Amino acid sequence: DIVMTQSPATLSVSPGERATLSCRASESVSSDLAWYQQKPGQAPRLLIYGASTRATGVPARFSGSGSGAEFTLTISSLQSEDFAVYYCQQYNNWPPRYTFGQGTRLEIKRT
Amino acid sequence: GIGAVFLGFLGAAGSTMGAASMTLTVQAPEAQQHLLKLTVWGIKQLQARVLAVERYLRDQQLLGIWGCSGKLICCTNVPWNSSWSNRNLSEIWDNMTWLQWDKEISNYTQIIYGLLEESQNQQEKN
Amino acid sequence: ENVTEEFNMWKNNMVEQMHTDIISLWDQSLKPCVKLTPLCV
Amino acid sequence: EVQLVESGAEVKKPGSSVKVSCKASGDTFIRYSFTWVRQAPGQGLEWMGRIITILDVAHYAPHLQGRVTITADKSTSTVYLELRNLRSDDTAVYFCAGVYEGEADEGEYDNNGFLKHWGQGTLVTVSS
Ligand SMILES: *[C@@H]1O[C@H](CO)[C@@H](O)[C@H](O)[C@H]1NC(C)=O
Repeated sequence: DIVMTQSPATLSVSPGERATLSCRASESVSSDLAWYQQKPGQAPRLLIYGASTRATGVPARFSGSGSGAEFTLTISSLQSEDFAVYYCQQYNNWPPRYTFGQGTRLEIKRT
Repeated sequence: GIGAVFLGFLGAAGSTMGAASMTLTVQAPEAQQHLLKLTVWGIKQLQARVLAVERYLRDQQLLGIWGCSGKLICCTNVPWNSSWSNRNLSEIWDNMTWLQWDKEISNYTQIIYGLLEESQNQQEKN
Repeated sequence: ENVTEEFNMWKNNMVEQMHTDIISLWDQSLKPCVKLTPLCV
Repeated sequence: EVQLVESGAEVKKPGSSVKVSCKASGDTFIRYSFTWVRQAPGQGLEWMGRIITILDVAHYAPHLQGRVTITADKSTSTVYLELRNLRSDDTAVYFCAGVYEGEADEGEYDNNGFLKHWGQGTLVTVSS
């Protein structure tokens, strides 16, 4: 099958600054990017699917835009309890071969 | 040509079967794409004419099995047997026509051919 | 002219020929993602 | 939009087979598409199988094909799971997630590839 990767694996960015993460694949990613966030010990939650469509019951802070091989997410306010994993998904093949990313972990710079 | 004896005319027929035997004896730019598509349009006519002539030869082979060959009209020495759809000469003369004549002899055609073939093989040696 | 032919729109075999030809046309032209054929006994 | 009445864990000892139940009730069941996902401890998620509820078709990954089947029935309206030759590292938390895919009974469909609704999961306890 085909498998994509997310780089960097983790970002050591303190809260209060803009964060933009993109998962890049060898093939087209302009319209089949799925974004997930899973809290440790719970089932994952979709944030943005189709790279532009917003999952039902999710605060308007999250969003997904961009074009071609450059996709960005804009955050107006950051929430500490929102710190969790970030999963990328691409399902642009039939018969269906879905391969997840590996997840990116972000943590507040505790002293 | 000789294929016109099969089907190349607007022959109305319809007239009496008996009286129909009278008619029996009386019977560009050099474009590459256009050329390559006309090739099949022409082979589809060569097939027709060639099939006409081999079918003619097949009928003559069968007629040679039946004795008379090259003969438009034959008089074989087999009297008509009434066992196949007993009728009378008046009806056969009046109410019949060539296209309308096969509809009653369709079932007896094979046995008629069979007897006609078998009424000859004994003549060769005795 | 002066010819009468016993046509039959219902026992025509050209219809069956067309049906088989169109079946073979769609089987190649339209690709179904997930086909299902019973083929009972 | 969809409520789940899935069974418990009933995970047998290693070296046997497992029958993970996935049950949804309270509403329709046939409209949704179902995706099974594995999650090993500390690793990323891994898609494992998909079944189309109204077509009863299944699609597995190339390497686990011939090693797992996903069976379902509509009279009781549930989806099971079969694992053979179970191996210790295969111990992972499972999810039988579902997605609404339009009025399947009337024939309409969406066949979305995303996953929105997820099950409770599966609980494991490792000891000597
Ligand atoms: C057959 O019909 C044609 C016109 O349709 C007519 O000229 C001809 O005389 C008719 N022949 C017979 C035998 O009825």
